[PDB]
Amino acid sequence: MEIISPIITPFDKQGKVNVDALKTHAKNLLEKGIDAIFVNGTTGLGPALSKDEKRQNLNALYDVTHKLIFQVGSLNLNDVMELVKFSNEMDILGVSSHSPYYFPRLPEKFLAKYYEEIARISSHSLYIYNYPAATGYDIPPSILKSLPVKGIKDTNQDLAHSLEYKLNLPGVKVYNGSNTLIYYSLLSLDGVVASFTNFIPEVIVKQRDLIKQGKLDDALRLQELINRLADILRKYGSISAIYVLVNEFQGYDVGYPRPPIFPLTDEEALSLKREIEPLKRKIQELVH
Amino acid sequence: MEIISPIITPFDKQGKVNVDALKTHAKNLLEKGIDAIFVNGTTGLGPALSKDEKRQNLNALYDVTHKLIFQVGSLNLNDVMELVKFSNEMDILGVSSHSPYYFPRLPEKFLAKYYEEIARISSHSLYIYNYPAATGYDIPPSILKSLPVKGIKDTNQDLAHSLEYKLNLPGVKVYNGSNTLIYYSLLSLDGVVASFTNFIPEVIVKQRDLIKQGKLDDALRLQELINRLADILRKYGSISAIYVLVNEFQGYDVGYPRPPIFPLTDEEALSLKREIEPLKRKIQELVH
Amino acid sequence: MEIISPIITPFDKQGKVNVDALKTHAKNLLEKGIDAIFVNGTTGLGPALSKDEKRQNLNALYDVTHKLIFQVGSLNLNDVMELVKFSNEMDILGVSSHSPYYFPRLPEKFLAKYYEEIARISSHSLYIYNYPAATGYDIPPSILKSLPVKGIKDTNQDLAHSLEYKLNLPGVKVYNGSNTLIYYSLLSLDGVVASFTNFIPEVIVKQRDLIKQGKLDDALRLQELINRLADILRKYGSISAIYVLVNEFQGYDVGYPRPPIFPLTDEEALSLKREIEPLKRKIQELVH
Amino acid sequence: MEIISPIITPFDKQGKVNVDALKTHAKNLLEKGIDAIFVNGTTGLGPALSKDEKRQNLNALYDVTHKLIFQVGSLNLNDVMELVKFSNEMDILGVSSHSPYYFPRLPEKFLAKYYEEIARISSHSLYIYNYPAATGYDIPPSILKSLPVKGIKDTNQDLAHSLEYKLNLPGVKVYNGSNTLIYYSLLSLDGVVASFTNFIPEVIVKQRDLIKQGKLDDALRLQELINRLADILRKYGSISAIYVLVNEFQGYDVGYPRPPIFPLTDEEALSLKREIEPLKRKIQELVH
Ligand SMILES: [Mg+2]
Ligand SMILES: [Mg+2]
Repeated sequence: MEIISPIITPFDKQGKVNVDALKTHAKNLLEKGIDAIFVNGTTGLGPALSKDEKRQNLNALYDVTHKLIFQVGSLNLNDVMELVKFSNEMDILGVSSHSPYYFPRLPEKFLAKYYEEIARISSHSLYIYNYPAATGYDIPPSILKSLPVKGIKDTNQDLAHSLEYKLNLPGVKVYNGSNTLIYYSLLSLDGVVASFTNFIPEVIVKQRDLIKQGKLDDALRLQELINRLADILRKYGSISAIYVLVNEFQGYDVGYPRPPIFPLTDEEALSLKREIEPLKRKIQELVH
Repeated sequence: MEIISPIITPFDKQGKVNVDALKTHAKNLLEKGIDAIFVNGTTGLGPALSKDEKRQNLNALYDVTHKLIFQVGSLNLNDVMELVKFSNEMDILGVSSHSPYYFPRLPEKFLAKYYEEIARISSHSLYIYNYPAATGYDIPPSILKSLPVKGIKDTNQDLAHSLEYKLNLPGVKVYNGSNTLIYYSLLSLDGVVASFTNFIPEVIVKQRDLIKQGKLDDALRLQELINRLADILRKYGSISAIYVLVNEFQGYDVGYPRPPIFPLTDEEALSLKREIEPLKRKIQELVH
Repeated sequence: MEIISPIITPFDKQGKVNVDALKTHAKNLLEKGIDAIFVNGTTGLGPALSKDEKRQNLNALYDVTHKLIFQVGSLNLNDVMELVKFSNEMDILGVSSHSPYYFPRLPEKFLAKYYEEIARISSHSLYIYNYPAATGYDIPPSILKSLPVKGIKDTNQDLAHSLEYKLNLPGVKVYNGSNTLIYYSLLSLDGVVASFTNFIPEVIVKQRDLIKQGKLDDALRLQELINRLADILRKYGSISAIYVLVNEFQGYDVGYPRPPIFPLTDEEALSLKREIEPLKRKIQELVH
Repeated sequence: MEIISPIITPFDKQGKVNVDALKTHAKNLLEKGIDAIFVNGTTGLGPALSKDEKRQNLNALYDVTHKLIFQVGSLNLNDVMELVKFSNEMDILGVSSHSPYYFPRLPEKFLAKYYEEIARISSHSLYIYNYPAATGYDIPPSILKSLPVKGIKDTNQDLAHSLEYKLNLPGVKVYNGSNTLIYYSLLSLDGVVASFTNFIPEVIVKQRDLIKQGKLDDALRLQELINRLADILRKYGSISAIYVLVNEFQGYDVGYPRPPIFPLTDEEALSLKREIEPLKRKIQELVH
């Protein structure tokens, strides 16, 4: 069971990426048991990052670790290919992309052709990122059987959906991307890519270790606390809340998200910290 | 009753915008009776265009006409503001943006703050572009009541939703963005922003003229044909099919869309042309 | 253009149908221009009515008028067939049914077989009632082309959907069932089946007469008022509000709906009447 | 961990319930390790059953066991209350209902008042049946906090939604109603109400026993097979297919479903049996 972190991209107040904070953050996550870093994913504001910002994120993280999966998706296949060619010359775990997005009603063959082009040029293992609620498309096994897929990150609240890949794609590693299903993924799939690893990494690593010891009740209790947090964060914007919580739980500044993913105001951040306080104590009591 | 065209962005085989073809195309549309041009819209591949590409489209079109609505949306508010400051220097119809997109579950206040920032800096009338099927969000009238909105392009199959803006926002011009509801829009709203104006402009202009003469049956008859076209185009990818039809119907080359919006292959194009031929005859018979 | 009323079913406080009020209500609607009555439809609580209640509704109304379309749907085809055989012996306009409901994931052939059985035994014209938001199924033309369909009531906010039937089913009468699209239906389809005819029949008949005279602006203004009413009624329960409004606008008691379609409390009914007052005056000013 | 069966209602060729087959079937299920029976559920054709039919199913089953959850829902609260008063006289596990259905856009208070009325008159523990895909409504925990709820059957593919009830309603027993999530439910909730218990009860009982022994891999392996079955059944109509499989797997005839839930033709049945045969072998090999 692997615990992969879709790392956040720290920005300063002017909306410029702070690579020092990114490296400090990554080192800490890795020291605490995180198995790999998914760069430029949804939590990392991937689609909001320019071609060069995606590249600079990889370069910065490449000075810290080799355990990197590079997400390269954009709405111009020329730019995507430029990022694949760039990453070919580096020693990373894999290259990834979510499907074409924004435009509705694109024929399925477009999705297929998109991935075939990435597969044709990449010299790295291919990780399909399936996120229907975000892109508007569900990549079906029909298209995946044709491609050299190594792993799939499936963001879907229906575990049966993630499990269907495991069955139809022999040998492919499947990871579910929801924080609210970690316990179930750790008992049925190859791991998880969970946004919450950004601020409670020790908690998620503890879940896997408890499950490895056969202590499921304990792992389920941690999951219940996680699901309560997730429920509180919705009203503030889950990604935006994460920045405040990393500082709260981990003790270092990771800056702010970049608008339209607006940062929490001072009041919102103070309000958030009050709501989560009881969950904090209870989590630190079970994980120390 | 205004007939607005979301003009396509001509690209060459390498994916570079061809601004000469953009000008030739826009000029023909105006001569055929199109009243204004929505620049960098969905049909124009807006979200897939870089900041610079969006700017050059506006510069190019400005030479042809000033009846331009400048769509500037992106997932980095700083780039949006940069385009707004740039357009403040020019004499145009207005500035527009669709809502933030991709990221699901963003709080409503985020959408409000995004539009507030455009308004704060813009010296042009604001045109709100609502396309829930694409962005994942519906901009309710409640958010628009505080902004200096002059126009709303509403791409929604429910005409009552478009009429709702009319009712709740006095003095605001509302245009529906669906090709399949043109007839109804010309009988209730302030106009239409229909992608089919790119290849059958004279048909849509003829519908308005027939309606103004009281010949609704004839206009409705033209709508039936338009809706049959829409069904055929879906299979090929509507935007991609438009590039092929512009050449067919108008006589000049507007190039290709840019992948992930894949161009039709020569086989596909020839297949499309045969399939729409009977409809093309019925069209060119009712619209001399 | 026909104006069909999906008549409400009056109940007393004990949940028993009051046929005298039903007849009084029907006479008034017919005197005011309503062209036909759709019995046991959604507004008439069809699926909540027992086999015998559906039969008694038809018998009672049959003492008032011959212009009746009899909706007979239930989750036991034996009961549906018993109602079709019963109605065969009476002189009415047609027999109707919405699709199988409740159970999700039923194969399309089930819908087909359901209607084929009704078509096999009925000696009356068949009216398909398509209401996807209620049944969970959209009956596609594929199945309708095989059946002897005379008319279709399409409840869908997408007029292009209702218009698609007109085009694919030559000779079939198509009526849209939304109060918020009446104006558009009266300008493109064969009529409407609108719940609001229960309390503002003169208003809807006036819309058609105005459109018949070419006075579209006037007909659109009436539509704007209708859409404002619809928006106010949602919070109370549209069907439940109708009972109170029939009494308000028409001057006779039609009783109450039957739980789970709960009646408005005294306070709710008083609150409703206050909200609609301005719309009343403005409607009675334009229709007297 | 409770394994509950939503028992099918056996009908003869004419559509009359066969209570002898209902008893034979229930007895076999108990002997194979099923713990309780959910009577008149979706799989039991609840909504399609008349008030009297729902009552006779309970009377019949009562002779076999008292571990009965009596589903009483209908679109006439008076009939619901009549069934509740009747069941108050009997010694059963509890009384249940799914929410009001068909009618869309009912206010939330209507759903609350419906359940309040059942609670006011019932002398048995209340089991809330949540099936949004069928009824069109999701019963939130907020409505349940005031009622004396003892159990919740949640048919939802999102396990976090089922876990949410656990977290927000202390002391309430929660069971997930999906065949494709059985494994996960047996590792986190209080049990399952799975329709496949009708034909592969020993498989589901074996999953629980394997889990209790710590053999998760074996239980997960059985889930894969179950999920492959679910895919095959969809095409034929899941409920209808179950009647054919009960005879196949268990050796006695449980008749036919009742139209609109059409029985499989002899050709369809023979086609189903061939398609599931390979899976049946893998099943009967891991479950001696
Ligand atoms: Mg370096
Ligand atoms: Mg009589």
